[PDB]
Amino acid sequence: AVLSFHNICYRVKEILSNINGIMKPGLNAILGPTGGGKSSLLDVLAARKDPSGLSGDVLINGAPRPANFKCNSGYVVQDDVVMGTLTVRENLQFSAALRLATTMTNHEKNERINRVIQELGLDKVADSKVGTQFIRGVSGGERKRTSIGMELITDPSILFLDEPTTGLDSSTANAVLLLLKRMSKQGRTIIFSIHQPRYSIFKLFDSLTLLASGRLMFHGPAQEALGYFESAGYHCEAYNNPADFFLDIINGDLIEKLAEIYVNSSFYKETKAELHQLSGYTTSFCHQLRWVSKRSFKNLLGNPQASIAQIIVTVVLGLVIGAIYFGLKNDSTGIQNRAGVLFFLTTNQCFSSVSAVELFVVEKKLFIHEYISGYYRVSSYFLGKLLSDLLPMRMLPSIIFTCIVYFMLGLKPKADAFFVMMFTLMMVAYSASSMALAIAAGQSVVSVATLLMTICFVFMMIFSGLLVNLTTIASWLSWLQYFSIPRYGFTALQHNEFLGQNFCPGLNATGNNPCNYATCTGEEYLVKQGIDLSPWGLWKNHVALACMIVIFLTIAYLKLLFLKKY
Amino acid sequence: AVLSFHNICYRVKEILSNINGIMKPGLNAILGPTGGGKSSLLDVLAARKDPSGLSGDVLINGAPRPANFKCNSGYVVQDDVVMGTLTVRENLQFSAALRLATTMTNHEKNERINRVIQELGLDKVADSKVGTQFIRGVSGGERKRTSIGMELITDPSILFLDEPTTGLDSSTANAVLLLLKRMSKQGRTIIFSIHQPRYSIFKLFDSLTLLASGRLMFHGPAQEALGYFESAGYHCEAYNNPADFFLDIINGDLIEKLAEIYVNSSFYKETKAELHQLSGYTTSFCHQLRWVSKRSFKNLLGNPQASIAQIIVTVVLGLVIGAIYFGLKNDSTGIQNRAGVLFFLTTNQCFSSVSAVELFVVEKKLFIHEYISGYYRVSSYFLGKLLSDLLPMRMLPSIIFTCIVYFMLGLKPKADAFFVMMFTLMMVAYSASSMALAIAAGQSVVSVATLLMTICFVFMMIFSGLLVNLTTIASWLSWLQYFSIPRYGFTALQHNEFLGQNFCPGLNATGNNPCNYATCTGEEYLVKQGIDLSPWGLWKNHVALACMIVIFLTIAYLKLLFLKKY
Ligand SMILES: CCc1c2c(nc3ccc(O)cc13)-c1cc3c(c(=O)n1C2)COC(=O)[C@]3(O)CC
Ligand SMILES: CC(C)CCC[C@@H](C)[C@H]1CC[C@H]2[C@@H]3CC=C4C[C@@H](O)CC[C@]4(C)[C@H]3CC[C@]12C
Ligand SMILES: CC(C)CCC[C@@H](C)[C@H]1CC[C@H]2[C@@H]3CC=C4C[C@@H](O)CC[C@]4(C)[C@H]3CC[C@]12C
Repeated sequence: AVLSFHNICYRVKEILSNINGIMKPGLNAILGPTGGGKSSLLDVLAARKDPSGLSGDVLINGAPRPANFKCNSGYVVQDDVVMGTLTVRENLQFSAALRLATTMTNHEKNERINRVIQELGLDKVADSKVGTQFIRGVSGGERKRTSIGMELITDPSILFLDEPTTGLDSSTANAVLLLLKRMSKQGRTIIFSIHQPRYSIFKLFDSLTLLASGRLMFHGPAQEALGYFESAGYHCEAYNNPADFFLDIINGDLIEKLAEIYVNSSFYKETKAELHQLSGYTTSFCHQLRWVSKRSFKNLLGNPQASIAQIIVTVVLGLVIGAIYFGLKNDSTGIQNRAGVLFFLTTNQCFSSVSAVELFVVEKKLFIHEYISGYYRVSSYFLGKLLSDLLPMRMLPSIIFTCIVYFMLGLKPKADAFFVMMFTLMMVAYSASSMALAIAAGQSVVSVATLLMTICFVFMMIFSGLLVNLTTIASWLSWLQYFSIPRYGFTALQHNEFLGQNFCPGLNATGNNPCNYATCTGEEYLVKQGIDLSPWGLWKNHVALACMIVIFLTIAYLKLLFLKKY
Repeated sequence: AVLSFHNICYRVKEILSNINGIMKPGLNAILGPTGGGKSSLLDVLAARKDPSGLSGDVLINGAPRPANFKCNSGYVVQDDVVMGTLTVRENLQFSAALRLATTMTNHEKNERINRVIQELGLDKVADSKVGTQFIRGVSGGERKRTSIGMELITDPSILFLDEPTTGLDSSTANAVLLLLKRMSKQGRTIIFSIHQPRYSIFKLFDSLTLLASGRLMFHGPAQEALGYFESAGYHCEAYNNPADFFLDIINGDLIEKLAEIYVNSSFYKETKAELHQLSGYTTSFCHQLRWVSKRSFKNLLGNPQASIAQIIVTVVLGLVIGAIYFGLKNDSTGIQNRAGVLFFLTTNQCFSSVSAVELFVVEKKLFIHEYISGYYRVSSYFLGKLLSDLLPMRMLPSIIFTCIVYFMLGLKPKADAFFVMMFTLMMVAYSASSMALAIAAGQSVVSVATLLMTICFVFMMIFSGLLVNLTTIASWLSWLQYFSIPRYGFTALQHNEFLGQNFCPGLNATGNNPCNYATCTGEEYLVKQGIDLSPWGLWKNHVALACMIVIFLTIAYLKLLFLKKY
């Protein structure tokens, strides 16, 4: 299975102008600087770029590239897109779990996992965690092998590598490059964009194609490259590295004048003659939903440095709130006291979900690469992570909260009120996380995602039934009370709270009482806040919060789905 | 003026083990990998490392290095430590302004600024801004020249360069390296740690010293380097770069076995013979305070992208608060309304000073390099930046705040109360910025500095006279009300606010009124909050905030002063 390409015109400014040539089923390479069209060529030959600006055709052994070309052809990304806090065994099981289980059994596909672990030579650390900047594990030289080995389980005919020696301890860099020479013995087409090979792997090159500023310099084998520029006009004598002299022509010891000599060279004309003669999902839904939810859950308690950080600051917050309000009295200092704390617990939960923005952006390149390679549909990924790293995570600043705070105060001595308060505190937390997830899903940096959300949770903090008394502002702006998350929190936390008790000792003020502006009963206080006293009015917020969840989640589901993934 | 060095033993593990050798008043170089003792040698030869682990001696032309060796010897740092948003002219004026004005006039030192701009060749873009990742300006090839030219105004005998070709568009890299060859024609000792020269500047090397894993490989001139390893055992034939073959011996095509041949080589023995024969502030305070305050002030409105961002979100916040509370009534819904907003304005100002942590950490390497080179004392830098980027910056979320909010509510229709509220809102803002400055000065990353401070401004948010009613909690924890910034805000903002008005229409409740729990008068409300009613009790917070400022600023002044600056 060979690749070939003819007259590629690519506009965003034409970035890939006049590229054409063939490959060989061996070890191909893309050379040149990073400023040129070197990296942009390999993306278009791997169908990574969009076909909008594409004009030329890529012919694999004469046939055009089919729709599932990206399903069968692995593309190793430049950075470590391996999961850092996972075992290398189950790291390799994951990519095997979504591309292959349509027909074959589990114990049928187990053998090719054990096959690719030995031809990679990765049985040595096969039961170790990979390692990241947070936690250690397997060394960085074998992190690239895990990226390469991950894309070998489904059967490849072409294999791509995006800059495979970017900072790989060059004494260790050669071993993986010999392995690709060892991988090409089966017939794997290895097209990579290598960044400055010195001389060692430069003699083990089967074919090469050097580019500069969007212009083809030269295509040909490495044994034919040394005799080229000596017959072109710039000499490369002794103590002059070949792969670094070939870029010295565009340093200027002009930009197109070197590229013309290749047209009337004895390399390009016979590639045109062979170009002219060749010119004339897969896995079930519930199988996908399990496995991606298995990964992030294992990723969560594989690195429990930021998960248990939220638990401890919650348990210490609840004890501190419990130590502050250790027994709340029904005196005149009750209303300022119990509406104060029940304000605080919602707007904590609305604000402590600032750290829900790091859910789709710390693994965005883990999402774009795994979606476009064909692992799963988007709604499988999105439903997978929510019930794995938003549902069990944001369910315990809530049920851990009430049990440590409601018994240290004695808010309302019941069990339904203990069970409705526990319900709504996890309901705000699911909302304002998703609100923070809505305006942060499908972005690259967390920077403007935190600044935009935090200034949005201030206007929600104002309209919350505490700092305003919403009934008193004018109706041309009091419509903004509905566009606020913790108001639905604070109302629901108050409606189950002011129902039977009297903040008026020594007197009773039900219907016959003089001397108003008293606010003795809480039901008198609630109409000062204008809260309706119906039992519908309690659950009116929860459906309003539940419909706040759905519109915020599907706009996040839209934003990942309509993401420019090329 | 030549440098020499003998038997350097350096422990943190011995990192610089057995280094010795001489220099030449020309162009010296330090070679090897980044993993070795290459970068750590140049720091010790520039007196950048601490002399704690140092054992050997560095002899400059036989004399030991004096105390003000660092005053006369420039050290160019690896990254661009030039000020990005400043003009190249005034960028070069700055370093001239602090090292030279002790005797000579301003118009005497102006000539050497015009002298070093032409021998650098930087008159072409001399009136342009430098440029950063935020705003453009002079291209990145001439950013390194501005770092080099900055350390030339005071007269150098030795000049250091920390890795001067780290990503400098290698076609442009040669021009600055020829300039150092052109600079060495005067007699400037140029010792740099160059990272992988290919061949071009490798022939323009006067002396070189290659190191590996803390072991000296070889010291000598570049013309004597090519004949070394051919007479040592590993051959470097044609199409083999010399500077990359010299590191290939430690790749292994062992770690000390190559380093032994240098001991019985004809290079080291005659350097020992010459080593054995050589073996036997400045500127006023107020002149320093002006110039550093001129720099950051010019840096502030040189990049007014984040300065005017805070102004607009302030003016839009004040209009929104003004639109919400457009006329606050003296009904029963006054106390919840006016204590609500006056809670919000303090805890905004306490929280909106989260962005004061980026004051000593976005330019920390701009501080360590400029302190140790001898530009100023620390208290000059610390008093310089506060009245330039904390005092005029955090004075206008306050006086811009009251004028847009006090007239849209009519809080207390006076002019003293307008002038005490404007005073205290800038007093909280100066406090909680410095509180955020205290636990962030002298750190490298803003990450744990934001997480620690924001969870600290929650416990200050609770004990604030709103969510607690501080008089009702037990005295074993109510001592924590004093360790909270905006309580002093909220009390002082309330004491000038509840003094003459009555939230009790149709009745008067001064001393003769039945039907308690009424809170008609505000002075009755203040003793429900337990605020003392003395006019001392108003200003009691401001001195408590002013003494909060001093202890937080001098712990920041201590933290910069006792910083490990080696
Ligand atoms: C409810 C406690 C609470 C708050 C904030 N953050 C938290 C974070 C974690 C946590 O557990 C509890 C938090 C926060 C932030 C800000 C303001 C504010 O009132 N609060 C309150 C005012 O407005 C601002 O600009 C902003 O600084 C936004 C950055
Ligand atoms: C795109 C973003 C802003 C959508 C915001 C969602 C909010 C504004 C929408 C979604 C669901 C809606 C709520 C669902 C139904 C009810 C119950 C009714 O008795 C009061 C209005 C109320 C509470 C609606 C108010 C507006 C609402 C809360
Ligand atoms: C190291 C950090 C925690 C220091 C914190 C500064 C605070 C806690 C210190 C510094 C200055 C001190 C205040 C200065 C004087 C007064 C006025 C007095 O009538 C009440 C106590 C009060 C208000 C002090 C309380 C404690 C205080 C506020």
